[PDB]
Amino acid sequence: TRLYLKAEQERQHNYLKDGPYITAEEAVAVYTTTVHWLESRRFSPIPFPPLSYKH
Amino acid sequence: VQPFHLRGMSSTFSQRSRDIFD
Amino acid sequence: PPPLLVYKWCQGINNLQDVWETSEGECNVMLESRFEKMYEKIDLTLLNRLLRLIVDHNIADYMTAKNNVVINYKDMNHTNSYGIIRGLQFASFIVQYYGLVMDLLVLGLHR
Repeated sequence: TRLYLKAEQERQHNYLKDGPYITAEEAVAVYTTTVHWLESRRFSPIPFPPLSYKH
Repeated sequence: VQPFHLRGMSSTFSQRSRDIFD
Repeated sequence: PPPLLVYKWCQGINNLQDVWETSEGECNVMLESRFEKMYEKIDLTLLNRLLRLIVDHNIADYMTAKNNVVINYKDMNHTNSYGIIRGLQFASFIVQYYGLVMDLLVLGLHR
């Protein structure tokens, strides 16, 4: 448990040091892909429950 | 609204995050 | 139950249009695989941007904000910034939506 904690604390600091491992273009690709899929299905977003949803 | 901008980040990591996530 | 999933998968393999005919050199391929390190390689900012399309933005900020917290084991404290906290309550949603984003990459939009 202590060894895995020392590994996790090391890899999180390595992520904070080396920056994000994802590029911007792949993020734009998956974002526009999700946009095209959700606009293809006419998905209505989940609203916040205002005062009394009665469920 | 008013995007998240994780507690954490250093200077250059904030710069890279603002570059690739905006 | 998962054995009924296996039974319906076998029935779906059986009920295709001429699935076992190999007189003209056709082939059947069965791929099975696992997404390696699916739980540890979710960036939280990308998760928030993909999560703001389906819910209210305060809900997505609450779902992203819980993942950025300090994990403790009896002497050891470290903050979490990469990968989701898999033991949350609502985390069962997060794996099932993010993996949906994988289906648009593997299967393609048309199929």
